[PDB]
Amino acid sequence: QVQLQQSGPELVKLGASVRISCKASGYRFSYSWMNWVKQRPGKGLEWIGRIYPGDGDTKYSGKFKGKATLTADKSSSTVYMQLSSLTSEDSAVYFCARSAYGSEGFAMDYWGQGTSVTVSSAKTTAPSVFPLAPVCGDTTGSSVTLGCLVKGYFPEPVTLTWNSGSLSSGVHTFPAVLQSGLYTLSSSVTVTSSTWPSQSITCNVAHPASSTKVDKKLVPRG
Amino acid sequence: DIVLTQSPASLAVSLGQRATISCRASESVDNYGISFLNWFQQKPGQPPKLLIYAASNQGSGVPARFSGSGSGTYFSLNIHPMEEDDTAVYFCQQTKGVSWTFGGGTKVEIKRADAAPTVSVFPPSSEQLTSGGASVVCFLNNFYPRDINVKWKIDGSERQNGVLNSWTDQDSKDSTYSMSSTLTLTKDEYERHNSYTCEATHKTSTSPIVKSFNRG
Repeated sequence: QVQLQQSGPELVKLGASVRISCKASGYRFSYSWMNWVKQRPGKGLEWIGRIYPGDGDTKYSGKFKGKATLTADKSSSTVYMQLSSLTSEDSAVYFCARSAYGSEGFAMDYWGQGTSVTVSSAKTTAPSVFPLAPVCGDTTGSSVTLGCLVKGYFPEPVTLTWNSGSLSSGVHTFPAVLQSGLYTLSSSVTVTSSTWPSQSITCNVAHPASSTKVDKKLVPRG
Repeated sequence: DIVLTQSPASLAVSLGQRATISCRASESVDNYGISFLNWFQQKPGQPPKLLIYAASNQGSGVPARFSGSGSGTYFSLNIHPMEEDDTAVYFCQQTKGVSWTFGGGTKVEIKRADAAPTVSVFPPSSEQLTSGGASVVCFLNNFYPRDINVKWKIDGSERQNGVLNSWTDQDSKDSTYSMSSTLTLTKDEYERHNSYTCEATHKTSTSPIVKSFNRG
C-alpha cells in the first residue's frame, strides 16, 4: 500500500523561497529514489531532480541546478524540495514520485497528489460564494439545473462539493478563470424536477489559503 | 539531455477505434536489453499515472488495450479499443540519461455523435445584490462537438466587457463538453437594464439557442 502524501498549497512572494514535503509509506523508505516533477498551469510535465534517501545522493536537471534543493529525513520518511529566488515562472503544481527498479525502467510508479505553489506579490482573498437558484420561467421541467458561483478569490486552489460530496452525479465544476488578479469559478448540478426543493441541496466551497469552508443552501427565488 | 518529441500533439478517435501515439528520442534509450522508456497517462485534476514501463510492460492495473512497443529511438503507444474513460494526455518519459525528461504530451480525445447543449441562465443571487454586485451566469452543458460561440445580449445589444468564460475537459463518461459564462456588472448597472439573454450558436440547432429573463 505505497502512499505519497504531499504538503498543502503555498503562496509566496517574488524572490522568496518555498519548501514542500512528501511523506512516504508502504515501502522501505531509504532504498528508492524520490523524484520531483513540475507542471505549470495547462503545460506539460517537467522533471526537476531526484534523491536517494539512503545516502542523500541527488541528481538535478541542468535547468534546475541551483534553484532546487532536495533533502530527505529518514526518521519521518519525508522528502523535501526547496525552491529559491522564486519568480512567477515557478508558479505551478509539483509532484513527488517514487522510482521503480531497473528491470521496470526506473518508472515512477507511485505519485503524490501534487502541491500547488503560487508565486506572487498579491495577498490571499477568500471567495464570495453565491448560490444560483433557477428562474421562475422554467416550469421546472423534466430536470432542473442549480448553480454555485465562487467569485473573487486568490490564490488557487478551491474545492467545491454538493451536499458534502454525496451529490456527485450530474455535476459540472468549471476551471477557474483569472481576471484582474482574482479567480472565479462556477459549478452546476442537474437533478430531477421532483428532487428540488423537496430535497435539500447545498454547495460547499473550501479555500485552504483563507482556511474557509462555506456552505450555501439553494432556496427557490421568492 | 535526451530530448523526447511526441507525435501528434493532439488526436481525436472514435469509440472502439485505435489510437496511435509515437515518441522519438534523440539518443538510444536502450541499455543491456532494457528500453528505459515509459508511458504516463494524466487525466484532468489528477497526478500522472504510470501506464507502460520499460516500453512494453503493463503498469499496475493497466488493461491490455494499452500496448507499448518499440526500441532504440522510436517508440509508440497504441490504445485499442479506445474507450470513453481514455480521453487524457499521454506522455513518454526516458530514464536512460543522468537527467530524466518527459515528452511534450499528446492529448487524446473521443469522437461521438452530436449532442445539443442544455442551457440554463441565472440572475444575480439575493446575497450578491445586497452586497453591491451583480453577476449573471449561463451554463451550456453536455454538448458535442466542442465548437460553440456564446454572446450576451442586454436589451438587444451585445455585451463583451465583463464576460468570463470557462470550458470543461471532455467528460470521461459521455464524451461531451460543457461551458460556463459569467457576466459581471455593478448592481447599479444591473438595475437599469430589463432583459438579459444567453445566446449560443451550435451546429445542433439552425437558430440561436436562447435562454433569457426579463426584469420588471
